[PDB]
Amino acid sequence: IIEPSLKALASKYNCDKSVCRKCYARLPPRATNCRKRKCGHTNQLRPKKKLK
Amino acid sequence: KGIKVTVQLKIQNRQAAASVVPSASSLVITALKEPPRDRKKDKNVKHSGNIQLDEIIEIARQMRDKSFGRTLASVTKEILGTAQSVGCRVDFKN
Amino acid sequence: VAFTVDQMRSLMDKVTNVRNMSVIAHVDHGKSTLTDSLVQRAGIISAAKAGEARFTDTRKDEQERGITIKSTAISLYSEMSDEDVKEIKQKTDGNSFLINLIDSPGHVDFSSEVTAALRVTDGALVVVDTIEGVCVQTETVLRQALGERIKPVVVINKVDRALLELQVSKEDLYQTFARTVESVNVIVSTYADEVLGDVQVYPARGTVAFGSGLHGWAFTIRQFATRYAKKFGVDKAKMMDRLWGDSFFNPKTKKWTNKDTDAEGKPLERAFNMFILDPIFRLFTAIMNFKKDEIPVLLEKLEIVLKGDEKDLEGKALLKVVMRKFLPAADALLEMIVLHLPSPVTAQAYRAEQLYEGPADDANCIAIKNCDPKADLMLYVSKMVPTSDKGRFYAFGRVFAGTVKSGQKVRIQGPNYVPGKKDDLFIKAIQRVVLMMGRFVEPIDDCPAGNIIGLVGIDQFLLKTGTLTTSETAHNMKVMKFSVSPVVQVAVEVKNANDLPKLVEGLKRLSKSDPCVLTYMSESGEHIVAGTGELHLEICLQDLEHDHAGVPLKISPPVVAYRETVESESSQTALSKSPNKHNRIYLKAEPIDEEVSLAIENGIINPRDDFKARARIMADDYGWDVTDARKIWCFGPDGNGPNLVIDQTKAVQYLHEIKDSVVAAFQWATKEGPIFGEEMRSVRVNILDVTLHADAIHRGGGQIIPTMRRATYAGFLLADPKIQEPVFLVEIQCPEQAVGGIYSVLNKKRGQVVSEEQRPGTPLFTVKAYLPVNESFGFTGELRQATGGQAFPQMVFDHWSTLGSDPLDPTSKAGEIVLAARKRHGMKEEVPGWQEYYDKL
Amino acid sequence: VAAPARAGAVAPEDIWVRAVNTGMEPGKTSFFQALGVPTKIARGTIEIVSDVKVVDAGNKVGQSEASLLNLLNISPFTFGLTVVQVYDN
RNA sequence: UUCAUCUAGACAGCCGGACGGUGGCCAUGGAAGUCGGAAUCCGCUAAGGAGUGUGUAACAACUCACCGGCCGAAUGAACUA
Ligand SMILES: CO[C@H]1[C@@H](O)[C@H](O)[C@H](OC[C@@]23C[C@@H]4[C@H](C)CC[C@H]4[C@@]4(C=O)C[C@@H]2C[C@H](C(C)C)[C@@]34C(=O)O)O[C@@H]1C
Ligand SMILES: Nc1nc2c(ncn2[C@@H]2O[C@H](COP(=O)(O)OP(=O)(O)O)[C@@H](O)[C@H]2O)c(=O)[nH]1
Ligand SMILES: [Mg+2]
Repeated sequence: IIEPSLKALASKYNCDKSVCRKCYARLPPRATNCRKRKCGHTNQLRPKKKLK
Repeated sequence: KGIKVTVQLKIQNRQAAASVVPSASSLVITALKEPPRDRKKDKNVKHSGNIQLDEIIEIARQMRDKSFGRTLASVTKEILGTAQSVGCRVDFKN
Repeated sequence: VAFTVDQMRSLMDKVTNVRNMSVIAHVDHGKSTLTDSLVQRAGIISAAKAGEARFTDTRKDEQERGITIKSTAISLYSEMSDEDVKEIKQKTDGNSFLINLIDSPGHVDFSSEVTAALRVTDGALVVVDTIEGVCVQTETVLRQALGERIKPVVVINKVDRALLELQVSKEDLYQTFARTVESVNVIVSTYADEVLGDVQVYPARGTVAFGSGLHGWAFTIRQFATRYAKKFGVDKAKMMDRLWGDSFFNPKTKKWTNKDTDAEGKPLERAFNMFILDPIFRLFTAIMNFKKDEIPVLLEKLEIVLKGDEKDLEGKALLKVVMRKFLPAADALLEMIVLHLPSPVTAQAYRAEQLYEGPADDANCIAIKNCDPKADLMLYVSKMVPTSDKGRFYAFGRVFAGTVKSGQKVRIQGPNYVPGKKDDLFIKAIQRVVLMMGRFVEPIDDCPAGNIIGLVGIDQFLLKTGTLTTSETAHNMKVMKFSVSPVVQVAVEVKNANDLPKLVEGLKRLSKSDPCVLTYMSESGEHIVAGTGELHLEICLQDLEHDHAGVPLKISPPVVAYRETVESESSQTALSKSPNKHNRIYLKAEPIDEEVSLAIENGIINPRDDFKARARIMADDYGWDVTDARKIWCFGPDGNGPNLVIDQTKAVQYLHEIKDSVVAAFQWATKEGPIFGEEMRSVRVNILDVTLHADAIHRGGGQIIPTMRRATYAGFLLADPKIQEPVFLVEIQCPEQAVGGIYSVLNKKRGQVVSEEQRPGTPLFTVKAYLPVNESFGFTGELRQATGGQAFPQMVFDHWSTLGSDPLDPTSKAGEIVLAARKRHGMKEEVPGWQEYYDKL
Repeated sequence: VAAPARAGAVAPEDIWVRAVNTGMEPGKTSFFQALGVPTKIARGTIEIVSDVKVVDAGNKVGQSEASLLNLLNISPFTFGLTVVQVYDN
């Protein structure tokens, strides 16, 4: 219904992120600095909790 | 032989089973060792060993996957001891 | 067709003219709606009436709620030509055929009606989907009928919603239904027996179909393979062979070639979607967009009848009218059933054996095997079929080899009756032979070998399920199976104590209306109920509130009870006295290892055996001193439990007369326990000193009661206060594609796994696990949700292991439970210590 | 020589294979479903009943494709650390 | 502000492999580099840590690592204001 390797490129958008531990914001897989200032720039990022 | 972390390869010809074991580091530490290093030890942890053995684990290294591709006894001058917390032999290993 | 009993028993007389099977599935895959269209097409009815539409006449109050719980084999009238029967490998003859087809609700957690419908038929109708294929639950019901030995028939249903609510593409829809085949090549290759050999179903021989319920359309490969075999000049069996795999006809080179490549490299589209699905695809855009550019004119290119009220409608309701006409309901369905799904006579050639078990080449066994319809009557009610006549219960059974009549005094035996007894062997005269019809039953008179029907007035003595034998040497069949095993528990006791007699009557009535159910009593004192699934249980419970019992019933989370044990030896010899301060009993409490304490409750060491020969057992091999065993007085609780009383004294000259006084007080003490209020386990008393004062006016009865009481009361507190918690045994069978999901359940819900094993190369594993009594209240849900319904928990009560916390400690596990246990009584809220129970000068 | 192979890095030659038995017990064929190839069972043993032209010679290889080709013992990086420059006495 | 790696050849970064003894000592229902704790070595080269994480039921496999081609030549560790 989505092909294994075709569903792999679908993750490169809504899966391979990094959730801010105070903003939640959707950012890059190797990014370590926030892009909004509702925190005034921070580095507290845990590669977004994907599926199991 | 060896009953804890011992690799066992089963090669069969459609109902004609032949036995061949990789003789892991676990198999050899019990291979030449006496009774307190062979049976009666399950509730009592095995972390005992120091006594020298010599060139006899040179032939025992010919049973532990020869995929190291170098010099047998010179490689175990490290393997048996730092990974083998049972037997210290000639204090030149660590 | 409107028949009469003679027309029924007419096709019943014909053994090879009956289709004994049910319906294997993967939940709501158009099974109930499939059978409704079959009565509307040509389903045999009674001596009058005319009822055709959809649901209603198959389900009742199940119609207002929404489910199918009545799985009966409604026999129908088939009209199979003599040319079809020309290659059927059966001894069948005629035009008027019979169809003994059962409903059977597919999904898991209800594999009760599922395993009981398999125990009364030679095959089954599997219903897989286009939007699902061959998944987990069909894997369940399919591998289930294979470890039972049945004939498989596929119907990729809802190809209607696969081209309307979605819509697929030509050759891509090839691998869609070809992948449902590659998924069937997986279940067959492992769970199919060597007794049937090559049985992987291929619609390349007309084994897999194509249909939809609200469309009234039923398609079989053989349908257009035969209505086109002649219009091509090709063999009938070789035309459907060049329709799967290397099948590319060229409307240019005009040849059925193997390779689709030409002298350039250009392809060739499938002749199956070129002569069978090509114009079939034209029927799609035909009514979907209303293209009268083909519609009626294309109707002649396909050979269809256009009648008045047909074009009198519009839209999708219009496409359903030509779907039931291009591929008619009863026509194509009864087609493959009367084709590769046999009659008891020709299919029992392998089924007969695993049916009747116990005796190798038994006498009645060879009769059931070759099938003799007038020999010694071999019947087995796989699960009674009670109705709604104020408690009018019937019996659902398979008449293997033999005839049954109205008023026959047969030996109605039970799974407890084995040749050398009379237990459950209630040889009673049957009042009348019943003939069930889909959802209702009417009065008939007799039936032979290879039939499916019921009996009445047997309910009065037959409990659960029963085998009907007229021959005494008759053993019985295999006691069902159930790889599901009930794993639900509830404190289903009276909400209104005035009608408790109604609850126990209906508890058996639940067993009466269920394939597998545990309606026992609690070891605490309440009425415990155990079901298959949560969904399952829930249903049978409201049914227990309306008719089965009929009045307010309060269900509560399964009230528990454990054992009161000791850890180390008693700290000091506990001295005791009477409310007189006269008689003084001094003793201690010692540890009984599993093998010897469990051996007490086993019967190896029992009071109803002389203390001389019982002392020999213990002394000689086990290792229990001879004088200590010839001194064991009482086995608390009552008189056979693992809480002994071994006397190790020497003085007190009046000990011999009030020996039973110490013994009887102790049976009363271990029964109504010290730490909370239940019974102990593995604690044997060692009485060392005692004092006998004045006459028996002070030596016995109640003067001696508060004595032996505070005696072991103080001793249990000194022998180390601990508890042995009740361990459960569950062996979950689940696919390797979900082994670590159950392992997650273990590293969480106390993984005391006895050991993990199975069969290297097969799907489902044999997961042996030790699990607490309470660590199992909802265990069913977590197991299947952890790794799909692929998990199958085998329940039963096991042993008692070491419990970490301490009883007298209010915040730790043990103590918190005990403090909550005393509020369960409705009194005292504390743990009284042995300090306020020890004796001094 | 010797050098077996790697997955999902290069798609060099056209992926071709014959149609006989592999002899493996039924298991990794749930992915052979969702993928789309003409398979069947030869009395239990997993048998390919057709010579398949899987993927092309010049595209992005991956996880799903390497699973079925690594079970066939196929090694596309058929090469071996060899020579470059030459010098003698 | 102290501290490194290098221009006849560094970084971030683009590309290729990822060794065995080893399914290491035990502990195991089950832990083969990746629940746990202690050992934390050399045979050999450019190199591969009893292994960075993911993911396995455990394997497997991906992959940080260490090592070669491309990198313009610098900016990385770390805090001060
Ligand atoms: C054959 O079906 C069996 C198995 O499912 C299993 O043996 C099950 O065990 C029930 C319990 C049995 C325990 C022993 C026999 C002593 C203590 C009893 C229990 C109460 O604490 C523990 C388990 C769970 C039940 C609590 C919840 C009241 C028991 C009971 O019958 O009361 O019983 C049914 C009838
Ligand atoms: N249109 C359409 N509806 C369906 C089909 N199958 C099931 N349904 C719907 O599902 C409802 C009940 O189905 P049910 O009898 O539970 O299916 P079963 O559990 O397999 O017997 C019907 O009222 C339909 O509306 C189908 O093939 N086509
Ligand atoms: Mg239904």
